[PDB]
Amino acid sequence: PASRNIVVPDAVHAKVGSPDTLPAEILQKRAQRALLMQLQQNVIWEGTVISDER
Amino acid sequence: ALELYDKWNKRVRRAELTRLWRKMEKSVVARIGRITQVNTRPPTFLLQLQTKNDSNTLPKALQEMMKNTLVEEFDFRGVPIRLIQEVKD
Amino acid sequence: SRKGMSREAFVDINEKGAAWYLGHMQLASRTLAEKVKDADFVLEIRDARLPFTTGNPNLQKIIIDRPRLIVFNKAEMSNEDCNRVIQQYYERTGNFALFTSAKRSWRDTVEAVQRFVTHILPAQRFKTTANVGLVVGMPNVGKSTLINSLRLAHEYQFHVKLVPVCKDPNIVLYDSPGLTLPGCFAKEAGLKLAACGIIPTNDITLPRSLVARYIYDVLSAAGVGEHMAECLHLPRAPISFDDCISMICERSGTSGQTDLGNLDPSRAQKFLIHDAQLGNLGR
Repeated sequence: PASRNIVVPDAVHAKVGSPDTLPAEILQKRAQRALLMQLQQNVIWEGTVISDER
Repeated sequence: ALELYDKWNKRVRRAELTRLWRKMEKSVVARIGRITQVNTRPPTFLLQLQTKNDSNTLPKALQEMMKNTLVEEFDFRGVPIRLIQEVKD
Repeated sequence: SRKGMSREAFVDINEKGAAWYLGHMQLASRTLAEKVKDADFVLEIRDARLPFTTGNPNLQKIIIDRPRLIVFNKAEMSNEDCNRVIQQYYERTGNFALFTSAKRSWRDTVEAVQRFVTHILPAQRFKTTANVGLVVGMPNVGKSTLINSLRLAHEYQFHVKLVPVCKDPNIVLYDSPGLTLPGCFAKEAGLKLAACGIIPTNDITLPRSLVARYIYDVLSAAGVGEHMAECLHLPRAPISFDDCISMICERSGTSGQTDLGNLDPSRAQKFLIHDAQLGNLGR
C-alpha cells in the first residue's frame, strides 16, 4: 500500500494565475485600486479623464 | 629559544590581519575595522573601534579569544601578544 | 485548535526569543541575498512531499552562484519518481540534493554537510577560520529542531546566530529565523500544508472537513480510489467524500462521530498510509 506510488495529474492543480493561487493580499489590493479609481471617476479629480460610460 | 626570539621579532601583514579579523567576525559591542601590528619586538596589535564612546571597549573574554586566534594563525605560540583598544576621533 | 490564526506560520525562535515575522518573502529577499553573499555556502531544508512549496522562491530567484545543498525531509513519504527527477534537475544545476528519512535528516544530513564541505567547498586561506553555511528553511520542517540540537550540543560542550557542527573542518551554520515562513498563504497552499501536517488545522480558518475534502479530491483526480480503500481497510471503493467518511466511521465503530472519522484520513496522510505528493515544476 504505502510502497505503491501515486502520480497526481497536473489537471487537479489550480491554474497559476487563478485567484485561489494568488495570495489574498494581491486580490484585496487590486479590488481597492479599482474602488479608488471608481471614486476618482465619480468625483472629478485632477488628471482624471472620463473615458468610461454611465 | 632562537625560534621564540624570531617569533618575538616577527612581523605580520596588515591585509592578512584584516582578512583574518573579517573571517573571525563571520565565524563567531562595537565592531572593529582596522587591525595593524604597531610594535615589533613584543608583537602588539592595534584594533580600532567604530565608536566614539571612550568606555565602550571590548570584553576581556573577546580580546583573549582574539589573542588566541592570532597565536594559532600566525604561529605566535610561545610569544605573548598585546592588544590596544582605540576609538575613533 | 479552536483559535483561528495558526502560530507556526509566523513564529520562529531567534537568539533573544520567539518572534512573529510578518509579510511575504519578497520583502526579505534583499536581506536573504545579503546573508547568502556574506556566507560561504547555503544549506536549504525543505519537505519532500511539497518541495517547491516549502522552498523560498526569492533565494532561488536571486542567488544561484553560491554552492547550495538541499535536504528533502520525509523522502519516504514523498513520491519516488518526483524525487528522482528533481534530484537529476539539481545535479544538472550547480547545487546538490539529498533525500532523507527521519533518522537521515537527524544525523546523516550533518554527515552529508561535512562531506560536502570537505569535498567541493574550497580551502580557506587560514585554518582557525570557519566555513559558514546559511541555513534556510521553515522551522516546522526540521530546521528549528536541527538548530536547537546543535545549540544544545555546543552549550553542553562549553559547560547573529552561529552554531558549530564539528571541529574539523571548522563548519558553522548561520541561522535565518524568519526569512522563509509561510505567513499569509493561498487557499490551495494552505490546504496542501495542512494535509502535509506542517500547519495545524483549525475549526475556523481551515477546517478538517475542507482539508480532508481536498485530500479526497486530489486522490480521486489521481484515480487511486481502490488503493485508498484498500489502505483504509474499508470494504468497497467509495464514490464520494461523504461516502468515504461514512465507511470510515462504520469501520471505526457503531458510535463513530463524523468529525472523529474525518480526523483519520488526515492522520493517515501524515503517517504515509498513502504515498502521494502535491506540487508542480518545469521540466
